[PDB]
Amino acid sequence: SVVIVGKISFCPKDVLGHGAEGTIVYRGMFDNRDVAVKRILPECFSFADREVQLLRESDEHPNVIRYFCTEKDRQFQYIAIELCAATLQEYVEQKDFAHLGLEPITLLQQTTSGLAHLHSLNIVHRNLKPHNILISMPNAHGKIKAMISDFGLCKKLAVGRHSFSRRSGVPGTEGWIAPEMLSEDCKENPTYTVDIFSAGCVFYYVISEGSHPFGKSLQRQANILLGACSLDCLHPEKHEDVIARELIEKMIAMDPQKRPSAKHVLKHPFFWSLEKQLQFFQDVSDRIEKESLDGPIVKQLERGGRAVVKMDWRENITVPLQTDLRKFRTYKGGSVRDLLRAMRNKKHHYRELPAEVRETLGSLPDDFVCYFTSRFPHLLAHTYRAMELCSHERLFQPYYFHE
Ligand SMILES: O=S(=O)(Cc1ccccc1)Nc1c(F)cc(Oc2ncccc2-c2ccnc(N[C@@H]3CNC[C@@H](F)C3)n2)c(F)c1F
Repeated sequence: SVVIVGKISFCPKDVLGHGAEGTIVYRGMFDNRDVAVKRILPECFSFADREVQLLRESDEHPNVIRYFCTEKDRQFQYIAIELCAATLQEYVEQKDFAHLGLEPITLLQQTTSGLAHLHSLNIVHRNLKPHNILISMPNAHGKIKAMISDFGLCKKLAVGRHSFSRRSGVPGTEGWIAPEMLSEDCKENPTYTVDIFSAGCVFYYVISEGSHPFGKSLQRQANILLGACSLDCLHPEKHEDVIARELIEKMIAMDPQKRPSAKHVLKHPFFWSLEKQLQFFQDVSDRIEKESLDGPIVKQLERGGRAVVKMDWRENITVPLQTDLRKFRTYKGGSVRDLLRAMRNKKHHYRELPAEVRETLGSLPDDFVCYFTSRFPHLLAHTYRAMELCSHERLFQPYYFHE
């Protein structure tokens, strides 16, 4: 019943899954650890050593599946990796999100961290999808993490090239392949941003709890060539969906040059805590406090500002807050900058507002910054884009990725 091949033992009755072409995965043991064990044809009929070596160079990162050993003795080779709780697919399909909190977001973050590690090593993955993202068993503190796996299509690029030929292997998995991998008329070679495209689809798949930007399975790939995507799950007037839409629409752009790099994605407010959101608002208002209203920065900030502040943002805050501004008023209700100014001031003087004002805002910082983003769902997304003019400044390094 149990099979043994060196330090690797496994029972063939416990099949965890498949890969393709006689690829099979069993539950097993190596050393004294719980592993999953993928069985692959020998190197004669696999040509998998180059890609196992890439797994070797990458697996140090916590969000790249840890790889333990391979053994060759039999007809086959056996690759032992860390035994995991679920694929991301199973997680999205089988698990009640009501009770999970920010956990799905952090799995997206951890996946992006792992992908940024790969790209930093000049490795492109080329086959990212929920089935390929593993979820760890709980650690001693009951925490879990996502890990990139499945290196069968990974390529290391030479140091002078930032692209590879698209005729250079299987395109990937239907439904998750960047359009430049398949499109007929395409004068530009694929790059790292095929992973960002696939990642963008995974993001929506998670936060939509199982839907896909380009439709149901049978039209996905076709809609990808046509660029007919849809993010229906993202309400256009909820702060969190607004922020998520703004990132995902960039990750899945038809133009690969418009897609954010993984390090940019890691910086996006999609991943910011409330505390970090409020701190961004404060740093912005400090930055522009003595900027000319005619200057580039403020001008950029105010374009389209009326929709963001809802014409008169003073008629869109609770009354106890309205009366606290009038004490020393003079606030323009159409100015984004003056909305941020008010926020900065009430934050800075928070330990002094009247009780009813402190209670209408909520606790500093979590409830406080939600008082505003919930009332002006476009404010942060608007401010993030406008303030890219200062992304090169030491002040704004926590918020943007720059060289
Ligand atoms: O990175 S590789 O491609 C390195 C490589 C590079 C080039 C050529 C070949 C290999 N190897 C590589 C890989 F992708 C995936 C592997 O495993 C799997 N495959 C398919 C489906 C699931 C798993 C798996 C893995 C770990 N835990 C669990 N737990 C279960 C999850 N769901 C419910 C419960 F069943 C518990 N399921 C695997 F074992 C590998 F070795």
